[PDB]
Amino acid sequence: QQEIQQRTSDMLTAATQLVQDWKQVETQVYTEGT
Amino acid sequence: QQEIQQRTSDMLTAATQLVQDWKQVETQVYTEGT
Amino acid sequence: QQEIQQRTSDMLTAATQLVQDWKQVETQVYTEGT
Amino acid sequence: QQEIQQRTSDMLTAATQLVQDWKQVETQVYTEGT
Amino acid sequence: RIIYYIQAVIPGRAWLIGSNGSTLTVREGSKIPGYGMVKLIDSLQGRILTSSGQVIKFSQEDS
Amino acid sequence: RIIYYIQAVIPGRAWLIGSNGSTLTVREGSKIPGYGMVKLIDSLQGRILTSSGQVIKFSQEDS
Amino acid sequence: EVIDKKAFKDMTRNLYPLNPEQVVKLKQIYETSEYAKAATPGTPPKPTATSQFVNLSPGSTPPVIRLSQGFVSSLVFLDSTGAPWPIAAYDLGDPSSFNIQWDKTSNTLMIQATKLYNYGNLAVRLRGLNTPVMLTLIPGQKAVDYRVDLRVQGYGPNADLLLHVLEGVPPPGSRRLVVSGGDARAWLSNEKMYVRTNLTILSPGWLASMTSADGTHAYEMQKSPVLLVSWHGKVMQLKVEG
Amino acid sequence: QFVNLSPGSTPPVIRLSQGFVSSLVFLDSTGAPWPIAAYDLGDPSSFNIQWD
Repeated sequence: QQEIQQRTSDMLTAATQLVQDWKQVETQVYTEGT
Repeated sequence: QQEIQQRTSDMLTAATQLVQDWKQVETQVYTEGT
Repeated sequence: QQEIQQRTSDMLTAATQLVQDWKQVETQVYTEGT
Repeated sequence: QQEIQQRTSDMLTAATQLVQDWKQVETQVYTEGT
Repeated sequence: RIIYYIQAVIPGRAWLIGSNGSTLTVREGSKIPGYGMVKLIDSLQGRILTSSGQVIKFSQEDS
Repeated sequence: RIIYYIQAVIPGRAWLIGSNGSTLTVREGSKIPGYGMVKLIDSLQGRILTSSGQVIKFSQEDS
Repeated sequence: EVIDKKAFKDMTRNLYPLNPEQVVKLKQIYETSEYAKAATPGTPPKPTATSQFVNLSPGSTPPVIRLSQGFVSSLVFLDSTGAPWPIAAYDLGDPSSFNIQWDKTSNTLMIQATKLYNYGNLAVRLRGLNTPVMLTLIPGQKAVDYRVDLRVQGYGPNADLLLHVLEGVPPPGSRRLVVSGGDARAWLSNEKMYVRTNLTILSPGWLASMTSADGTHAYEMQKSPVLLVSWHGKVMQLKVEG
Repeated sequence: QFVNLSPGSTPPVIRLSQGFVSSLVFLDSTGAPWPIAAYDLGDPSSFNIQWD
C-alpha cells in the first residue's frame, strides 16, 4: 500500500530529471572565414 | 460569521494593491534628432 | 474532505507559477548595418 | 532473504559505476602541419 | 447609401469610418447621420446599437 | 475551380493559400469564396470544416 | 542462483523507475501542457496594412492606431506627392506601456505595446512643417495594424498608376472586368480600361503603354467590346464582358 | 513566395520548429539579391537571429 509512496519518491526524482532535461535549448554558432 | 473578517484580510491586500497601482503617473519622453 | 486543502496548496503553487509566467514582456532589438 | 538487500548495495555501486562510465564522450583533436 | 464601420472601440467611445473615408467618434448619446440616435455601445463583441434597429460592426475582411 | 490549402493554423486563425497564389486569413466566422461559411477550425490534425461539407487541408506533397 | 536474478530485477527497477512507454506518455503530457500554456485565448487579431490621409485642419479628428501586446507596428510618413518626409523629433506619453525604436534620421518609427489595454497619444514633428502631427494609440482591438501609411497635407523636401498595373497592384478606384479567351487582366476606373498582359495588341489602338524589363505590358485605352491580338505570329481575338 | 507591398495583401508566414534553423534570403523582382539595411525583432526570447 506504502509502495505507492516509495514509488512516488523514485519516480518524482526521475520525472524532475526528465523535465529539466527537456528544458534546455542552446544558441547556434556562426563561423566566419577569411 | 468569521468569514467576513478572513475575507476582509484578502480583500484588504487586493484593494491596497489596486489603489497603489492606480497611483503612478510617469513623465513623457522627448527625442531630438539630427 | 482535507483533500481540498492539499489540492489548494499544489494548485496554489502552479497558478502562481502560471501568472508570473504570463507577466513578462521583453523589449524588441534593432540591428543596424553598414 | 536479507541477501537480496546486501546484493542490492554491491550491485548498486557497480551499476552506478557502469552507467557513469558509459556517459563520457570526448572531443576529437585536429593537428595542423607546416 | 452610406455604410459605417467600427475602426476602434473602448468603453464609452467608438471611432467609426464611413465608405467615403470620413472618420467620426461617438459616445453613448450622440447623433449619427442616416442611422439615428445611439442607444448602446457594447465594447465587447464589437456591436453598436442604433435607434433605427441597426447594428454597427467591423468590415468583414477588415476586422 | 479554385482549391485552397492550409499554409498555417493556430487556435482561432488559419492562413490559407489558393491555387492562384492568393493568400487569405480566416477566423471562426468568416466568408470563403466558392466554399461557403466556415463552421469549425480544428487546429489539431489540420482540418477546416465548411458549410458546404468540404474539409480544407494541406497540399499532399507540401504538408 | 535465483538470488542473482531477484537482485538483478529489483536493481533494474531501482535504476530505471520509468518505463519507455511512460517516458513517451510523459513527453506527450509535457508537450500538451506547453501547447495549452502557449495557446492564445479568443481569436488573434487580423494583421492588416493600411494607408490614411492626415488632415491638418482645426476641425478634423486625429487618426487612430490599433495595437497589440508584444507586437511591432511600423509607421512611415509621406507628403502630398508621396515622397518620404523626414522626422525632426518625437514625443511619447506613457513609456511604461510603449517602447519606441527610431534611428535619428529616417521617416519610420517602430512601436511595440507593453500592456494590454492602456491607451495613449503621441506627437511627431517633421522636418519642414511647423504644425506637429498627432496620433492616438489604442491597443487590444480585433485587428492589429502591422503598418499605417500616412499622407500629410503639405509638401515635403522631396516632391504612374500604369506602373502599378505593371507590378500587379490594381489601379486605385477601379473595378474588376471579366475577360475570356486568354491570360489577361483588366480594370475600369474612369471609363478607361487598364490591361495587364504579355500579348501584343494590334488593332484597337492605344493612347499610352508601358513595358517591364522581362516583357510584361500594361496598356491604357478607351473602352471597346473586342480586342484583336496576335501572339508571336498568330492572329486571334479576345472577347470581354462590358 | 512573391511579396506584394500593396495595402490590401496579407503579410507572409514563415513556418518554424524548435531548435531548427531557417534561412531567409531576400531577392528582387528580377531575381537579383537585395541587401538588407536593418531589422527589428520582437520577442528575442523565442527566436535567435544571426546576420553578418
